[PDB]
Order: sequence, then structure tokens, then C-alpha cells
Amino acid sequence: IGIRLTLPPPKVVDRWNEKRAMFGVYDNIGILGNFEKHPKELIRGPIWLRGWKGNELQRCIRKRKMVGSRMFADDLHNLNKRIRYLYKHFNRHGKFR
Amino acid sequence: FAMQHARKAGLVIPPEKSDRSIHLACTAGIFDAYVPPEGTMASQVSIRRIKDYDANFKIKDFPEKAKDIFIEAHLCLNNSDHDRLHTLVTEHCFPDMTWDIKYKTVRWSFVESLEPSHVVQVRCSSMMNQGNVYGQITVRMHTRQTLAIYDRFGRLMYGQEDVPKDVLEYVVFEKQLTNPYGSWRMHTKIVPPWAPPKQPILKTVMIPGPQLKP
Amino acid sequence: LPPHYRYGMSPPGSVADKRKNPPWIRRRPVVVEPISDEDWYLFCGDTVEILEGKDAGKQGKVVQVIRQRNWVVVGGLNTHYRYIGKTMDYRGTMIPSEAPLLHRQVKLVDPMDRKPTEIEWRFTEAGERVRVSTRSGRIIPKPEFPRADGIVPETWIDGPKDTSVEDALERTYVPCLKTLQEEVMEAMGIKETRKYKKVYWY
Amino acid sequence: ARNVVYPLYRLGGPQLRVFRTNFFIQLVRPGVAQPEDTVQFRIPMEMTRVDLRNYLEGIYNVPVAAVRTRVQHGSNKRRDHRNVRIKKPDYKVAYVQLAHGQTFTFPDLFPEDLYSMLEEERQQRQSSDPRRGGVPSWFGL
Amino acid sequence: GADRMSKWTSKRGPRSFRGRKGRGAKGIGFLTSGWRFVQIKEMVPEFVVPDLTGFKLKPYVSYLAPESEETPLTAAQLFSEAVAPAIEKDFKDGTFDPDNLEKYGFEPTQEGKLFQLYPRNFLR
Amino acid sequence: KARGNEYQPSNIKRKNKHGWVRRLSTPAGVQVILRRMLKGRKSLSH
Amino acid sequence: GLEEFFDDPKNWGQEKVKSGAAWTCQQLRNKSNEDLHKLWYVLLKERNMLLTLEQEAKRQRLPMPSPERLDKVVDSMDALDKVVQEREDALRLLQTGQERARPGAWRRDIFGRIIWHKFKQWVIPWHLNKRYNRKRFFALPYVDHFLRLEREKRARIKARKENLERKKAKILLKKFPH
Amino acid sequence: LRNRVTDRYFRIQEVLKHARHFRGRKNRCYRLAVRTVIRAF
Amino acid sequence: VKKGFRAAFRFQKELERQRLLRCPPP
RNA sequence: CCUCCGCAUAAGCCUGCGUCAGAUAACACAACUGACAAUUAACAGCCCAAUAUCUACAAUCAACCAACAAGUCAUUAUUACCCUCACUGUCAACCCAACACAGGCAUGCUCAUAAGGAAAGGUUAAAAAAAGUAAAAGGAACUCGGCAAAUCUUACCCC
RNA sequence: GCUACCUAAGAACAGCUAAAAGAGCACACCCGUCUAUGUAGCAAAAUAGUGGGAAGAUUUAUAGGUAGAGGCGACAAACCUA
RNA sequence: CUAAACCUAGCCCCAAACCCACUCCACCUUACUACCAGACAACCUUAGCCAAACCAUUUACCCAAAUAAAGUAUAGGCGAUA
Ligand SMILES: [Mg+2]
Ligand SMILES: [Mg+2]
Ligand SMILES: [Mg+2]
Ligand SMILES: [Mg+2]
Ligand SMILES: [Mg+2]
Ligand SMILES: [Mg+2]
Ligand SMILES: [Mg+2]
Ligand SMILES: [Mg+2]
Ligand SMILES: [Mg+2]
Ligand SMILES: [Mg+2]
Ligand SMILES: [Mg+2]
Ligand SMILES: [Mg+2]
Ligand SMILES: [Mg+2]
Ligand SMILES: [Mg+2]
Ligand SMILES: [Mg+2]
Ligand SMILES: [Mg+2]
Ligand SMILES: [Mg+2]
Ligand SMILES: [Mg+2]
Ligand SMILES: [Mg+2]
Ligand SMILES: [Mg+2]
Repeated sequence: IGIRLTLPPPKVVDRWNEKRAMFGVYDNIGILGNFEKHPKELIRGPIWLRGWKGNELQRCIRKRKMVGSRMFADDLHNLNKRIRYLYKHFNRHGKFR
Repeated sequence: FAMQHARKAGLVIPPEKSDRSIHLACTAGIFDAYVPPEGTMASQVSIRRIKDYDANFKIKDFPEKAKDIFIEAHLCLNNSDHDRLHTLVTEHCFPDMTWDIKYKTVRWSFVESLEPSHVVQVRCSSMMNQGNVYGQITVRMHTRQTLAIYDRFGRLMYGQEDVPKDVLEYVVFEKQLTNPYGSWRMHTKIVPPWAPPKQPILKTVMIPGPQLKP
Repeated sequence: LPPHYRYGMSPPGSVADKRKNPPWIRRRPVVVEPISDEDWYLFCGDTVEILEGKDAGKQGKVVQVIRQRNWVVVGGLNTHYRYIGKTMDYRGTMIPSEAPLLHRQVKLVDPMDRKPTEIEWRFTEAGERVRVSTRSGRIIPKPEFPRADGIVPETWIDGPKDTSVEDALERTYVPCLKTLQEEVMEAMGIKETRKYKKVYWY
Repeated sequence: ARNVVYPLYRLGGPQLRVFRTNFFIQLVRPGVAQPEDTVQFRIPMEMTRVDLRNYLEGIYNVPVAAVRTRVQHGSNKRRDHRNVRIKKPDYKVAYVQLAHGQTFTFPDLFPEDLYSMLEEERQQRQSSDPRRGGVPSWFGL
Repeated sequence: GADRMSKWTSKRGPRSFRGRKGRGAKGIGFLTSGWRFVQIKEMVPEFVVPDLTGFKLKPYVSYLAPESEETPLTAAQLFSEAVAPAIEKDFKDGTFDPDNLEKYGFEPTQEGKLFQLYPRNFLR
Repeated sequence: KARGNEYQPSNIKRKNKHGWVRRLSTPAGVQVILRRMLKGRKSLSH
Repeated sequence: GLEEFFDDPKNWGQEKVKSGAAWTCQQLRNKSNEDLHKLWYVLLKERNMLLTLEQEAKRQRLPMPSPERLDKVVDSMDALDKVVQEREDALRLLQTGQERARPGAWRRDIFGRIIWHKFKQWVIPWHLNKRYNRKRFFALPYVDHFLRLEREKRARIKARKENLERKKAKILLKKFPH
Repeated sequence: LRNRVTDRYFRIQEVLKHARHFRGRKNRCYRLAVRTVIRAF
Repeated sequence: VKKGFRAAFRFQKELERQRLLRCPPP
């Protein structure tokens, strides 16, 4: 059986808190803030992605080139095997060739 | 055999010592049983000793509430309201009253009171009961009631709801004086031997003799 | 004890506690409100009142208290019933058994007013620790208590293996600066002329 | 003393002396019957006979004739619920042969309210008569 | 096969390991001349046992004694109360200098003393 | 003739072939130990 | 001679034996040097007596009268040891200036782990013998790579626990308003 | 796991609901009914 | 437990339906 | 009624059918769980201060005879040399074979035992089947082949 | 630590013939010729019987050494932890 | 009836911050073992699978600012690819 006999507890959904009330603010700092800053440096996140898009390969090559020297040996070893398996995969495997 | 088995099994423990103590609300047993007939100074001291702990206390009105607590406590047995019965009945009086009625209902109606309930004596505890004291009152009761107990499947075990019959009982009440929230609650019955036995049961029974081995 | 240990009614090590909590059991934890001793203001023996839950609107004395799960034990208040006699043939005599109460559930009481009153945590300039009440100020003293170490400090008798108070507090120490082993030697009067020669250490 | 380094003695050096010894000894009742003079002692694994002899001779002031040494293996067969090996601590044993005529023998140690209300509660309890038929014996009717 | 969790012990090995291992017992002598062992009293310990006569102290303490706040001693505490009075007595009355420091008591060199302090020879 | 009886236990041979001192003496054997605390085994040697 | 290994016969067969409080480290400093030297052998005879009852109690399959009587002499004896070594170590720091009374030195083993290798007790120097030269008190170049590995695991353990207590702090902050 | 079907219980029960009258292990198990339920339809 | 409460909701409607068919009220 | 087994040492395991209580082929022998007890050194391991120096001639009852594969043992002069016998192993129905496995397993004595064990849970006594016993007359006619069994038998070829 | 070979010091081999033997018969012991049984079997190679050797190029305990592009091998393309 | 169900233990990615060692005893001889004369020490290109539909030249795997120049100068059985 996968279903549950008794119901789960009713999760209270606070639609008015600090985050959701102030959500979406300061996204147009460039449009009507005399372009002193860009909305891309606003987001909090890793250093290998701050206002930039990439696939599995693109994000990995950007990672090892930027922060790979600081990464662990095991994580760096798995990263090299990942791009090597994905390099050949996108290049040789699939349709459209 | 508990201590001997603990030795042989090997479940050794130290004596349970803790600052906490088990606080009771009723003394087990009684202090002095009124030997009834075939049909004093200590009483007035025990009466006025209860007054020293609760000055607003009367004696002439006690048999009224005694019969009032009597009929309503037994009406709770019919309704099977254990919560009200617990605050109205002691912890020594509860098992002997409510144990055997399991797996069966009960019916108890009050017709009237032939004679008025009358206090017989008043007794009181010493100071050497967990630093507490407990008083007791005895009251004779001569009334007429009906009794009809039905088992799990709704057939009468004995007695009929329509006919009442005379009955005589010497009810025993007691109360915790250390705290103020204590109240008078039924404790025990004297059940003297000279009194006659109740009505038998319509059903017949046997007994197994001594099982003689080879 | 193991991690995430549960502190029930009975204490650790008791037969009832190890039965309820063997070493192999792994049950859920309890998210109790973190209360540090700086803010803790509830000791044993104090008179405390209850105003909600079962048996609400009455007052009772604290029997004990456990600091882990922030539970209070009040005697004769919030008491359910249980049996203790043997269940083989006897039914088992009924007795009232107390239940725990959270620190937020329970409210302390002023001795003079004997009513539920809030609590504040202040220092008297003479020191050292004091508890004071709400809007109409009354200094609440601490209740007093037989510790488990000594049941009676005042009604104590010096046994044969117990040393007298005079022999305990009296001092005969002399700051001689001299080595312990050497100080014992002249007390015996023994002699030793051989000197300890150098040895290597590595 | 256990877990403490001793001084090196080379020829012409001082003598080794102990002031605050750390070893603790177990006078115990034996399992097998030894003679009247023989007594058993269970001690840590670091001691020997010559220091235990000077130990008993000095502290307790008893003459000692001889003593043997023995080692016992704590059974590591017990296993917890995790199937991990549970070993009991090993211990050294010493059978001391005492002096001329002391004739020591191990003496006996143990030759010889809530329960008050509970016990009396069970005697005032009345056995349900079979003639009653499982009826409650409380009611008057 | 063999177990690793079990602690290594003399019991597990052959005759050679059963004899050479040892169960933590300290040394008492040497062994020469056809396995003829030779102990020495200088290596055997000698328990220093005082007399107990006129000994009024008892192992247990009564609860009537008052509490005393913790005052762990130290180099500053011991010197300022024990040896310091000797300093003011000589400083205020006579003359002194860094030479002749043995008058007050000092450890210039350890070799030449029986009880070494670092590396200590005695035990406890 | 019949297999399974290969392991002829001998403690002196075990501590000589797979001994602490042997693995620490040889440079090759050192890799066995500090690869093991990396995994975190209790008995690093036998 | 041997009856001192047991308490008084009046206490035999007793379920609770009288016992006073344990020794305090402060007043033990207040006593002289020969006094606690005598008290050590008193607690020694006492401790052997209590532990004799312990084994005989387990043999007879019964509990001892006073369980906390046992540790009352244990916490007194180590406190006696605390007061003693507090006197000599202060003397050693006054006279010589060392803390441990056993020479040693920080050294890098073959595994690259820095440890306070305490110097052993020897008779002949280190350069003439052959045993001490085999200990190989140094690590090789290939070992520094493995040192990085457990360093990462030490950071993983910290990051796991630090992130755990952070996630703990979040869930009750949601439950409780505070 | 992030996305898992929760109503697998119901989409098979409607199949077995029509196949209750089948004989043997078909009405009890699922895949036996799937072979016969479409064939019966 | 797998996330979701919609399936558990309609299951309770199926439970009470069976409880109705098993022990229906008068 | 069996015993081609047994006893012990070495090797190996580490408390693994000793006492107490409990529940759980039969388990109330417990060899399962908890606690208690245990194997006491003479036996056997744990050794030798240095320098220089000596050491042709087997064993086989070692004698004769008799060889070849040519063999297992010794001290000496000087210097130094006070004390002393501690420590460790000591159990078991046991080990390596995933098992309480018909297997594997060195050494001394016993050569049928002073030691150690029980082929059959009970019944009926079908076939087929496995291991044996006996057989009229014949005696390899069966069979690729005297395979197997019985008996104690010769001669000739290839390699 | 099984096995293939080697290295250091050891152990065992009754008795009957010949009375010299990499000699003949034959125990312990080693090998596994042939037949049956078994084949999730007692056993990841065994049991019962019949057999070859059994004073030697014999068998075997103990310790060490030879490690894969290799080792070992009285070459079976064997053995080197089923 | 056997069963079924739960919501926690904790874990994963981030960011920020550089991180660890009883100081009672023992632990490189056979680790967790108190105590004796040795002259014993590391510094070496990675290779191959795979791709090129075989394979032999060759086939990124970082070593020091994100982006852009740029997949350009160029290299290359001028082929894959770099
Ligand atoms: Mg011994
Ligand atoms: Mg293993
Ligand atoms: Mg295997
Ligand atoms: Mg072998
Ligand atoms: Mg000997
Ligand atoms: Mg034996
Ligand atoms: Mg063999
Ligand atoms: Mg026999
Ligand atoms: Mg049969
Ligand atoms: Mg015939
Ligand atoms: Mg013929
Ligand atoms: Mg034919
Ligand atoms: Mg034919
Ligand atoms: Mg044949
Ligand atoms: Mg022979
Ligand atoms: Mg021949
Ligand atoms: Mg022959
Ligand atoms: Mg060969
Ligand atoms: Mg060939
Ligand atoms: Mg071939």
C-alpha cells in the first residue's frame, strides 16, 4: 500500500509574511533607479551562477574553472567524470545528426 | 515468591529512593467499626475536631447530603459516568463498587425513604498519616430501592425493576480535611454477619470438588 | 545514555524507565521550548496554580520538577487513576497518579495574595538572587527542602566513620615548600644516601 | 601504581618507593573449596606477588607465607542488539597462603506504609463465593 | 576467519607469544643463565606505611561543616604567602643578591637531588 | 582433494604477513592504513 | 588482621548503613601533608571494604545497602589526588617551569598527523640503539594528499552538524513565536 | 523522490471494480485483470 | 510518507462510504 | 551391539552441554538468554658481558665386517661478576570446511583397549530402487570388452 | 597459511622374505586404477569395495623466500586461496 | 489473522567562516608490549578504455578576473578533433 489511511495535518499557509509580502521588490532597480545597479547582482546564490544560464555541461565547466580549485578532491573527481560522460553524450548520442 | 524469584533471576536493584512521595486521598481500611446491635465523648471531640479544620460544618444536615450523594452516585453507575463518580467516590470504594459490574449494565431507582438517615458515630485520623489527617462518619440508612442487573446480552441476572424491597445499610463516608478541596465520599460498608442475606440468583450453579490426582 | 533520550515520569536507571526506553528503541524527539537557567524561575515546593486543562481553576503544591522536558508535578491536581496490585488474581487497588504540566501551563502564586500572578526576574542591590511579582510588588522568597545528599543537616549525629566538625575545619598545614615524598621521609626518620643518577629520555 | 611510569634503576641507584598506591583488592568468597589457610583475592592485571606481599605485610600488617597468581578471561560471547561483541573486563586472581596458624574463613554477610496498606487491602478482600455467581457483592439487594 | 574486533591478548598466540606478550605486569628483574630469573629489592616497590595511633581523622565528613569557596592554589599564591615573608625579612634587615639563593631555597640544577622534578623519578 | 580447508590459522604467520610493522615499513603497505581511517574502520590492521 | 576488610558485624544484614558526606577538595588543601597521606590509606582500606561487599553482594545476588557510599570514597580519593598534584605541579612551575612532568615534543608521524609524542624511558642514547631509529618520525610527500581528505571530512562533519542545528533552529522558530 | 502518483490505488480499483465477478486470481490481482478486462470489453 | 493530501482526502470518502455500507444508520 | 577408535601434547578457537532462574526431534540435557563461579607452577615459554682463540676422524645397540649420498651437538686464556626464581599459557563436548558437515588434520602411548560411543521415532513389511546373502543344470552362450562378482590361473603381442 | 618449486633445522615408516637393493609381499601412512552409489548429495569432488607405492626421486608438521609485461613448472598450455 | 498506515531521525545543495589535535598509562618487536651499541632511508613523463564507425599519427580533463573577442588566429593520417 502507498496511500495513507489517516489524513495529514492541515498545513497552515501564511500568505502574508516577510518574504511573500516583500517578494518581487527591487527587481526594477535599473529601470527607475537611474541604472545605478543591475538586477543580476541582487540574487543570493553560488558564485558560479549570478545572473547566468547554462545546461548541465555549461554549469559544470563554469564551476571547475571558477571554484574548482576550492572544491574537494572527490567532488572534483566526480565533476570530471560527469562532463566527460556528458561531453561524449551530447556529441555522439541522440538524434539530429 | 517475588523476592526469591528476583534472587534466582538476577534482577538486582537498589531501593527506590526519591524526593517525590505518592500522595493519597483516602486511608485504606477503617479506624473503628461500629458493632451494630441485634436490631459519646469521643464522638463530640471528633465532631468538633472536624470543625477546627472547617468551622462551617454541621451534623444535622449531613444525613441529607449523605442520601443525596447515595442516590446520585448510584445513578452514575447506571449512566456509567466514571468521571463524576471518581470525584464523588473514594479510590478504595471504587474497585469494590465498579469492578464486578464490568461486562454488564445496572439499574437502580430510588422509591422513597421509610426512616430518615441517622449518623451513628464519627471517628478521627492521627497526625502520623503522611503528615495528613482523615476523618470518617458512619450513617445508617433504611430505604426501599429496586435493582435489576442485565448482563452483556441484556437478560436479567437477578432482581426485578418493578418490585422494591426494604434494605438496611450502614454507609461509611470520609473526607480529606489536609487540603480544602477534599469532600465527603463513600468509603466502605460494615456488612455485619447477623444481618440476613440478600435475594438469591434465579440461575443455578455448582462447585468443582477437590481435583484428586492419581 | 543514548542520544535523543526521553525523560519520562520515572528517573533514568529505574526498572520502569529502561523497560519503556531500551537501548535499541529510536522514537521521535520532542521540540521543547529552550529555557536557560537565566530565565528559569520554577523550583520545587513552591505553591503554583492552574487555570486550564483538566481540573482547571484550582491550586496545589509542587511535589517535584524535572528540568529537561519542563514538566511540573503537582500533588493531587490533574490526577488520573491506575492500579498497582498484582494482576494475576487480585484486581489491583486504585490510587491517584499525578500528570505533568508545562511551565507555560502553570503559573506561580504570591503567598500573601494567594492568586495567580506574573513573575519578573530582578536583582536586589544587596544580592544575590530574588524573584519579584507583577504590578503590585511583593518579594517572593524561595520555598524550603530536604536534599537527597543529607536528609537532615541539623539532626545529624557523628558516627564512628564520620569525623567531627572540629577535626574537619581545623588546619595543621605548614607552607614548607618541600616535596611530598621528602616531607614523609623525615617524619619516619628513615635514611637514604644513594643519589639518583642521570638517565636519557627520548 | 597503575598507568604511571616508574624510575629506572641502574647499579648504585636509589630504591623504588610508593607513597599513595592506586591498586584495590577484592577479598571474595571462593567457588571451589580451598584449605582453611588459603584465601582468594581478585586484583587488577598489573600487580604481582612480590608487591602484593609487601602490600599486605605493610598496610594491613598480616604475615603472609606464599601466594600464587592467576589470570581469567572475561567471556566475550555476549552480544548486544547490534550483534557487537560485549566483553567483560578480565581480572587477575591471587590465592594467598597465609602464615602459621591464622586459619581465616570467609564470614557470612547477610544471614538475616505503602506495603502496609497494600497487604491489608488484600486480606480484607473477600474471595467471590461460587454460589454468588460472579454477581457484584456491593449492593444490598 | 580470525577476528579483528577482539583485543589482542596473550591467550591467542602460540607458546612464544603466550610467554612474551604479558598482561601489563611491570618489570621486576632480568633473566640470564639458563632462564634463571633474578629480581632485585631496589626495583621491588616498598610501601611507606605510617602509624595510625593518635589519628582522630575519619574518612567521612559531617554535614555540619560550612561550605568554603574554591581557591585553587598556584605559583603566585604559594610564593606570595610562603617564601615572600622570608624576602621582606632579609630585604628590610640585611643584604642579599642573586648569589646564595639556596638560603631561600631554589632549584638551580636537578642532578644532585634524589627526587627529580622534571623528569620526575618518583611516582605520585 | 577437498577445498574449503585453505585457511590454516597461524597467529605468528598472520602478524608477519599482514602485520602493523610490515605495512608501515614498506612504502606500499602504508597506503592500506591511511586509506582505511579515511573509511573509518576500527581495526586498521588485523 | 583481616576483619578490617569488612565493616563492623553490627552493620551485617542491614539494609541501610549510615554514612557521612564525602571529602571536599578545598579543606583537603587546608590539611597538612602527612595527614592526607594517612587518609589515603584509610580510604584505601575503606574502599577495599566497600568493594568486597560489592562482589559478595553480586555473588549472593542481592543489592548493597548504601550504593552512593561507594562513590563517596572514590570522589574523595581523586580529589585527594587533585590536591596533591596541584601542589607538586605548582612547585614544578615555580622551580623548573614545565607543566607535564614527562618530556615530549610535537612530532609528525608517518601518517602526517601532528601528535604530542611523549618521550619514553631509556638508558642508552637514541643514536646508538636500533629500535628507536625504526619509528620513522616523519611523513612522506604522498601523505599530504591524504591529509587533505580527512580535513574535508572534518569540514563535512562540521557542515553537517552546523547545518543540522540551523535546521533545528528553524523548525521550532516556526512552531514557537519566539 | 519529488513527484509520485498518489492515486494509483484508485485508478486500478476502478479496473478491478468491473472485474470483481471474474474467477480465480484475476479479480484479486491487477495484471491478470488487465489482460482479461480489455479482452472482455 | 509520500507527499500529498488530495488522495488521502478522497480515500476518507471511500472509507466512510464502506463504513456506511457495513454499518449504515437507520 | 559397535569401536580404524580413545587419552594427551603441538597447532587453533576463546568460555563455547560447570551452578542458579527463565522462556524457547523433544528442548526442561540445554549446546538459547541474564547472573555467578573458573584454568594457582615444578610442566612449558619468556635467556646468556666482552675480546681473542680452539673445533680432520658420521649415524646405523657402534663393536667386527661394510661403504657412500660424506654426515645433527664439544671449548679454550684474561677481564667483569653483591643480588635471586618474577612475569606469561594452564577451562571446554573446542580447530579449518557457510552447519552439531560421513570431509581435512602433525606428534607420544594403547593395537583392542581401565578409554569412547548408539546403526533402529513407532507401525505395515507393496512395487521400483541402493548395499549384501544363497541357488537346481549350464559356466561368458550376455557383453564393444570376463565391466562387476567369484576363484587363485597359463601363454603370447604393440608401446 | 591452498597448491607449484626452493631454503633452515626436525619427525615418521609395524612385521614377514631377501639379508646388498630408487628390492618382493604387507600395516600405519600417501596417491586415487576400476566399479557402483550420490548429484540442492555427508561433501562447491564424498562414501563402500577393489587397487599403485609404502627405506625413498618417499610422506609430512613448523618457519622463510620466489607476485602477474610476472612467478613456479620431471610442459598437463598445469599451479599461483573453491 | 497475517498485514497496512504515520513523521521523525537525519541527509543533499548553497552562502559565510579557513580547520583539527588527555597534557593518567601504553601503542612501528607480533601496534595499543616499561628498560640496551643500528649506521637502514623519499625526490622518475602516467597509461589505457573510448572517438576516428578498423587502427598504428592523433582524441579537451583545467591551475590563477566573470563576459566578449572566439570557437577566430592556428594545429591536425589538414580527418575525427584540439
Ligand atoms: Mg602462572
Ligand atoms: Mg575476519
Ligand atoms: Mg573460503
Ligand atoms: Mg598447509
Ligand atoms: Mg621450569
Ligand atoms: Mg587442557
Ligand atoms: Mg594430508
Ligand atoms: Mg565406555
Ligand atoms: Mg523409520
Ligand atoms: Mg547357479
Ligand atoms: Mg573360458
Ligand atoms: Mg550375444
Ligand atoms: Mg559374445
Ligand atoms: Mg573386476
Ligand atoms: Mg621400514
Ligand atoms: Mg622396489
Ligand atoms: Mg610392495
Ligand atoms: Mg613438479
Ligand atoms: Mg604437450
Ligand atoms: Mg595443450
